[PDB]
Amino acid sequence: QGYAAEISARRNAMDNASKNAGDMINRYSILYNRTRQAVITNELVDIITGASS
Amino acid sequence: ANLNETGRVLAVGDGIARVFGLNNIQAEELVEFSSGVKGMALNLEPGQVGIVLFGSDRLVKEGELVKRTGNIVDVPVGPGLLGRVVDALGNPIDGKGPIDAAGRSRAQVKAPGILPRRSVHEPVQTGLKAVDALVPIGRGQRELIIGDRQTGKTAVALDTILNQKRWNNGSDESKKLYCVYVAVGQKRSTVAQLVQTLEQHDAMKYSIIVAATASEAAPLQYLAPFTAASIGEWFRDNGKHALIVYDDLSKQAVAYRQLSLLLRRPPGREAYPGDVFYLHSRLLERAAKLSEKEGSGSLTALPVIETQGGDVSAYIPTNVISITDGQIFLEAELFYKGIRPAINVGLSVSRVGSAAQVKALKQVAGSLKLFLAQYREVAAFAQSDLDASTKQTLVRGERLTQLLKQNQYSPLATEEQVPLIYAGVNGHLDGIELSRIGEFESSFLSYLKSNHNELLTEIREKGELSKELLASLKSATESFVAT
Amino acid sequence: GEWFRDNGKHALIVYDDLSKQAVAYRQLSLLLRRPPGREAYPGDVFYLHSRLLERAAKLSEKEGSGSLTALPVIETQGGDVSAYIPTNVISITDGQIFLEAELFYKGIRPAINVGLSVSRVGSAAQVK
Amino acid sequence: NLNETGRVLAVGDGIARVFGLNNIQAEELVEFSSGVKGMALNLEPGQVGIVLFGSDRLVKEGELVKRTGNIVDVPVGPGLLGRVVDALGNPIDGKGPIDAAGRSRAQVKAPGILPRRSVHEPVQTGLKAVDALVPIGRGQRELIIGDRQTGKTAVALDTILNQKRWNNGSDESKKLYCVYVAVGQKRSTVAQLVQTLEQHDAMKYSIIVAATASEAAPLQYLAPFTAASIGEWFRDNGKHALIVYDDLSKQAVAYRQLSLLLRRPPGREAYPGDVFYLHSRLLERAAKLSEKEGSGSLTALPVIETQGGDVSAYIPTNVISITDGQIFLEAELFYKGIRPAINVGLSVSRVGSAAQVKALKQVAGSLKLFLAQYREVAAFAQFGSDLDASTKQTLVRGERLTQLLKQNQYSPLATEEQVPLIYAGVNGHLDGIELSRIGEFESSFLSYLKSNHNELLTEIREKGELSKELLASLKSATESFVAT
Amino acid sequence: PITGKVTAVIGAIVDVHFEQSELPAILNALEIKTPQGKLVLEVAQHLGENTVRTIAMDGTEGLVRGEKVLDTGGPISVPVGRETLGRIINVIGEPIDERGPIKSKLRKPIHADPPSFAEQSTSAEILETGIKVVDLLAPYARGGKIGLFGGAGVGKTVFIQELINNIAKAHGGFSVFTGVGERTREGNDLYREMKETGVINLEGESKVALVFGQMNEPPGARARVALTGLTIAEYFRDEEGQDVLLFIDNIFRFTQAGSEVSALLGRIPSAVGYQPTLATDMGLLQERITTTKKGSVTSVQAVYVPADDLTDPAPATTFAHLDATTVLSRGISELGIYPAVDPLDSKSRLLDAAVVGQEHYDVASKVQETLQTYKSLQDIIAILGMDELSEQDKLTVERARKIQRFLSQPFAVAEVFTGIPGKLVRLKDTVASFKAVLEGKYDNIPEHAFYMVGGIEDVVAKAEKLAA
Amino acid sequence: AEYFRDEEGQDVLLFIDNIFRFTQAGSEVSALLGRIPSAVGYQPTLATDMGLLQERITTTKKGSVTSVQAVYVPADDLTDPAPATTFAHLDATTVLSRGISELGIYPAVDPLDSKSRLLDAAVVGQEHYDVASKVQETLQTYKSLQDIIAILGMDELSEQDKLTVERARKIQRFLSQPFAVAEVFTGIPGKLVRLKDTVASFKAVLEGKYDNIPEHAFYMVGGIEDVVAKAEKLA
Ligand SMILES: Nc1ncnc2c1ncn2[C@@H]1O[C@H](COP(=O)(O)OP(=O)(O)OP(=O)(O)O)[C@@H](O)[C@H]1O
Ligand SMILES: Nc1ncnc2c1ncn2[C@@H]1O[C@H](COP(=O)(O)OP(=O)(O)OP(=O)(O)O)[C@@H](O)[C@H]1O
Ligand SMILES: [Mg+2]
Ligand SMILES: [Mg+2]
Repeated sequence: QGYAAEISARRNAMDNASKNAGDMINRYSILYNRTRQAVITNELVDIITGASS
Repeated sequence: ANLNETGRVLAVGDGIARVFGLNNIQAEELVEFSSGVKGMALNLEPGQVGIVLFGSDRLVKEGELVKRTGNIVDVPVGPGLLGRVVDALGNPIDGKGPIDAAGRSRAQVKAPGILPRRSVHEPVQTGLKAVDALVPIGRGQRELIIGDRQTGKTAVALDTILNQKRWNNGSDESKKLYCVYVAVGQKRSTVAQLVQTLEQHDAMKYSIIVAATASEAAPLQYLAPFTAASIGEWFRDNGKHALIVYDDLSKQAVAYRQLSLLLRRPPGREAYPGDVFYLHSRLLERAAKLSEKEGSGSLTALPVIETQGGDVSAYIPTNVISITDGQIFLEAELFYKGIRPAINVGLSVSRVGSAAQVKALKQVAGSLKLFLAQYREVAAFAQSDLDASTKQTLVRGERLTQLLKQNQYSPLATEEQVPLIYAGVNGHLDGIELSRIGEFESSFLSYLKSNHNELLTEIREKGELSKELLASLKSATESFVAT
Repeated sequence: GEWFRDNGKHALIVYDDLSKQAVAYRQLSLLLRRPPGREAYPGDVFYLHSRLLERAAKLSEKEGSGSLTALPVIETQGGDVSAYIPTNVISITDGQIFLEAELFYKGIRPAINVGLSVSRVGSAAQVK
Repeated sequence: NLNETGRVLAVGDGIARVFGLNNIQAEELVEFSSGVKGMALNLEPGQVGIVLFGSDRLVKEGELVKRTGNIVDVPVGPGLLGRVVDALGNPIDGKGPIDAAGRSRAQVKAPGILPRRSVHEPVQTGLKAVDALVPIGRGQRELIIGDRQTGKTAVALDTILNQKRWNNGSDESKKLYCVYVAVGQKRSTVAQLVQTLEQHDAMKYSIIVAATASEAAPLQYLAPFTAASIGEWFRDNGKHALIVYDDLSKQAVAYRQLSLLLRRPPGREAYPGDVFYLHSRLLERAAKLSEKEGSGSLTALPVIETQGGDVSAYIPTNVISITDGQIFLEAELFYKGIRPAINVGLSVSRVGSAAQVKALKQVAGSLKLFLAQYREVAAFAQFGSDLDASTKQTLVRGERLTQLLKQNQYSPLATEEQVPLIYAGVNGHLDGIELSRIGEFESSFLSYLKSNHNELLTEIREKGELSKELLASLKSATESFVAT
Repeated sequence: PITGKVTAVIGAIVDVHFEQSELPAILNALEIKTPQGKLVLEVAQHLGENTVRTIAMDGTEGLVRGEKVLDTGGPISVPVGRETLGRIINVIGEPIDERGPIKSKLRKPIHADPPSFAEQSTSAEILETGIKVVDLLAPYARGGKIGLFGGAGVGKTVFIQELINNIAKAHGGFSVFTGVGERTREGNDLYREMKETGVINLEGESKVALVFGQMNEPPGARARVALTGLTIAEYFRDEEGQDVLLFIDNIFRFTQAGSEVSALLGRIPSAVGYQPTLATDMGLLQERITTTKKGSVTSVQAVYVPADDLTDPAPATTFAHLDATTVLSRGISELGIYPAVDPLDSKSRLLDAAVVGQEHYDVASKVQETLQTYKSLQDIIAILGMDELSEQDKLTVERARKIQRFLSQPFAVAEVFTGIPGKLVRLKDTVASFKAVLEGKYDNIPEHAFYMVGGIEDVVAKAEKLAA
Repeated sequence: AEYFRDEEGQDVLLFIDNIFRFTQAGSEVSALLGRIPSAVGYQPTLATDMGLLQERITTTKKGSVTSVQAVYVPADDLTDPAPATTFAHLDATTVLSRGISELGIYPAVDPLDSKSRLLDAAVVGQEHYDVASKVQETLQTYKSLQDIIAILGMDELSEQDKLTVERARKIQRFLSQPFAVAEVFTGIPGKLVRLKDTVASFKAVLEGKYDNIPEHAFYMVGGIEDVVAKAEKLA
């Protein structure tokens, strides 16, 4: 009985872990997009400053 | 020479004209070109002037003659604009004939200083249970509405505009609130449909619309909020109360970025110029309540901001947050669950706070802000087993949240908000099926309007609950819930 | 190649590789002081590879039935396909054969990543 | 005439554009009629671009300007010891004038390939982590790098304070005269630092070169080079000097200011094209000279402030490229209670074991291995997964070694005291001690050794090497104390 | 007197041509007579051909090329001395409290050299603020320099007003408050509160001088009002020989304002568009705010953080100039943990065992160790949850959560909108409470009892209420 | 080097350190000359400067100029334009890795990122090629499994996976070698291992003839003979 309960509990625990991992993936995907845009903008500003003198 | 009051265009491009002459021109003076398009003298330089064009540069060719207007950029103001739709420069675009002007006021003016002002002590009743209960707005306040696209920002602002009907039909100028709505960068069809929506609800006769739609040249989009603020400042300065909605200041920021970069001014963070803060501040500082010596007029601002990806930490959102006296954060995670108006009560704050709130609501709505934050805390870890206290907390939160939902275009008066929030806070809803809470309201108010109209009239007139009135409301609530 | 294409013959052209052509065009543009763009490339760098690659075509019977197949090679630093030039070329072409170093080390050679590799013309060209 | 004088064409933001001065040398020092001085950085076909060493309010258009013939130079000699001087060597401590053995130019070419010698002498910092894991040799260019408020200045200041032991001695070869260059720091911070040095009596062998925040950008720029020239006197006269640049990031910012105001073409992050040249020609002046050259040395400890730990930034990358090693300080370690919070993984010394006290080398050889294993084992165990017994023992060892390296500020340890501690930790004698009590153990253990085994400490100091007999005696003493 | 003509009007920048043989020195004040009164320009550069470039202290709208400009012969100068107490001073040094002229015997220029190195004095005395997080983890120094770092909406103004309420009412020495690009509403609120509490007293003695260049002002005014606030505080420091408080909200606006004009002055933009002169402008303003052997100046500076980016050049440059820093964070605010001070980024040189004492140092260090341990685990707690932690980790995370909630505190000035009565906690009480919490004496108390209570006694009382 | 090649007919070795300094100095001079900076500040002419430097270094029909080139990699980023440009010119890349060094496995070459034009069965023979390929497969499989082992350890893996991981660890440590120059960084006498013996040793380890040897016997030893000797010495 303890074995059956433990296997079911581990199943549910890994389900919860997968939910949480998906949520974290969404958060850091948003953060990655923001950082990508920021990097492009800052490097382009540097290039423009070098060009405009 | 004739170059004193006139000039010859040297060059045209990127929405900027370079003109020769105009020796006697004032900085920021409005000039008129041959084709009738107008511009603003932005740069005065030795031997030339830079003119920002309030229109398509197709309308201006090199060699054209340009004429001084002699007036800094200004717009007509007065009560005659009520019910009118005007462009950024105060020209009528509804097609209902000329504007009637009490006078003209500059687009740019310094906001009133420290001494002329007064502490905000009057409510702007939005008719929304969540806003009026948890993040009240006062007259003279400047409350940010912020959130993703299609999250209901304009719905909140327009419900606030529509609610003012019951008082604008009244006799007291001290209660009437006149609403200016500013469309910046919005689709022209959307503004037309919004005007039609106002006219259906008869909210147009006390409202003014200033529109700089998406296709209009960037300078007009940049200018529109300032001229709309100048229009509202007439009511402010003449002892009357006004409400101005900027929808959106983000698109104004985009238009100002366009101007800045086409002037080749250095890009800053997110390619915006450093001046963008001074773009909004000198605007939003114009929302104020004046002292008794100044006639006690007030101008209330509701700036609208669109956050990509929900970033309240972005450059422009943080700039406006640092300028306003509060924020109403609308959350997509709630809006797409059907939780509408979708106020994120945790991040939403009104830092004028209770000073603006009606005392009856401050009584019945006691600690509801804290209870809903607590519910959002306890409900997070609910999905280690639930203690009975946490079960009660979840029941209360579920049922209060269902009670704070509201249909669009259905403002709900304070005498109607008070009984519902009383019932929710004092626990009479704990035993009622939550899927029927939408029914509950409809029945409960009706019951009160039939059996207890005296209590509603007293709540309206006194603005306070005495222990007698408090006990009568309690008795009515129990009588209904038993029923 | 267009000589074979237009005279009814079939040709195959391999560009090895377009990243270095883009680098050379960036050098020309910057030393001419033409306005830079993203990653300091000239604004119209898309119009370089689109002008180059759209010349691959299969001509109808009236026009001589010839063709010119193109296999542009592209090098991605660290596997970043989001870079400017990889994005432009991926947009312009009809598909991609994607090679991954992780598969190469495992001994799967020529290391084609089958999941990322797609030929949008696809089955129509395949041998029955 | 215009050969030896000129007329100011323009003034602004600390730059003057001057007409004339035909015969001026590049970088020559110039004097304006109002008395403020400047430095002629730009020579152009019709103009000289002069960066001012003061307030531009004093200079105004049409003013007459005079050459000097002098390229920037500063006084040098032992008379500066105990003094605080500005970027040009003028005293600012408020004491009397400064005696100088001579004057030396600010920019001076570094010692060539031939006169140098391989670094072999140690700079004993008195910090257990540094001396044990990232040794600093005399003539080494050791970078201290990290975020704001992590402990960089504390590390350098502890290194400076530790030299009391030898600066009081007769042996001139063991001494180490200290120069601390405060670039961009606020004056009150330098005042607190000199207060600390005088409190610990370390000022009598130190020199402070201060170019604080309010100093015009040229002086913040030029202070490191003049301080290097000040230390090079000790280097070239057979004495040993330690120069701490706190910090080179603000010098780079000052040079960005100058170059951008002269309208020189910017580089990455708007820095000028040749900041790497700036720091390379500054740091290559540290050297260990051969016996023909008097065997003197100059040791450099550059400080670099990273923003959000990002070493990929331009200037941090440059200085990491130039220097012979890095002492990485990290805030996350600081708040875990590790002090001075050195990240012992990222930190490396390229001279390394070649410039380490031999006894401490003997005992510390295994320390790097245990810590390297511990980092991975702890990374695994943090997740809570089941553990092998030996891996658990590696956790036991690594946590206690990490605790053993903690050290209070302004409390440097002599190597005679560092050797027993690292020995006890490495050889596992601490495994039986409670992790909380390690800080007690140290404080008691030394007190035991100084009482019951003073001969061991005396031999460890005077010999610098653990013979087999000394190692056996140390084993005996360590087990004796651990028993009690 | 020297006079010239305006030749170019761009934004806040005005070029003036002086065909006379002499030109005004840099930083000189020039005056244009206008219908509103006068417009003051400050000389920023000499351009050549007898042209100077100047920064306007007010709106340039209405200027015409050829307007006559008169040189005042000196820098912008402001009233100083006790006649300024209880009054509101404009950037150019004029009363805007509408109570008539200021009758001070002296007027001093706003630009002056910082004190020399020999003049510096170094205090090591703790200033008790009554705020748990500050008094525990980052004690403030009397006569030192204090900074608040925070983005928008985290509540810097509430914190500044709580500091004023707690300190200025008992400092004895005169106070100066400089609004640099903050809300006019909140300047009005400060003035009203000071009038009601008697810190400002229209009928008699007043102990606070107000200088306001609030955010509605052009960049030229915002770039200089801080120097007027300084110039008054310096007169109290050096001439009256008093101790001084000098509040500056928000000093970041001084830097930002400069950037707004920098592009017009013709400079090459620095990183992210800031002016090249950022570091030296900051230095000249900042280490002029200092304690000296003549007098003590305690200064509290609110530093805005654009886009919550602490790595931005302005906050990064400002960090080096401060003795004590408290870093308000949005991440803490979202939890509802006001005052939202980040306990692992607040820093102070007085948190030293020789200054705070060994007990206080040990308590603070162990609090930070617990919070750092909790922060490290948040990835595992987020994905796997509490269950997979070791029992020691579970205990440490419980104590860390309780400590986080215990560091929250209700300010009186926030009671208007929080609805929670304000509490003030003594330093000894704070140290004792956190020592008791770390010793596990209250491991049984639910964490909710620790939220928004002034001390451990209130924790026990709130736990009792939660039990009933 | 060119004079020795073309005018004397010698075979020449041209050791260069550091090529990154050539690139960086080109960037500095370009910036000073006022050329518009390219990505991350490098000069527009980066690729052609590198080409002009590099492909002068070549084996003409008069003589061969072998060259060994040390390349600094800023921030350990091999994607930086300077290393990225340098890579295209090289016949054999020996990529040193910080990660491998932090395991203590010196000389810390990355066994997978390092690549050679000559690692072809037609050049080195099929036995050498097979051993190298199997070593790469084993190390890459071990690297892939590490992502799971970091969570679940080795207990959950299949016996085939356990065996391959253990052999991978033995091989990974066997790649370490004590250099003579390193006798200041180590007390271990330096040793030099022939290519043939290296192939034979790695073939023996791959085949499992030394599965019974503890991992530490493979650390910083020479050929497989040293593995046997050290295994006995430990025992
Ligand atoms: N209280 C509400 N109840 C039900 N639906 C609502 C409510 N408020 C808004 N909606 C729905 O949301 C839709 C969009 O609302 P609204 O136009 O106010 O959003 P918005 O944030 O201003 O959008 P946009 O970014 O497109 O300008 C409305 O058409 C309506 O469908
Ligand atoms: N070993 C240590 N033990 C305890 N506290 C320490 C130690 N080293 C430094 N500190 C404390 O850490 C804080 C930062 O120290 P320090 O001033 O040396 O840092 P820094 O990196 O030079 O900072 P900044 O960037 O502000 O100049 C100070 O409180 C100092 O007292
Ligand atoms: Mg909308
Ligand atoms: Mg420091």
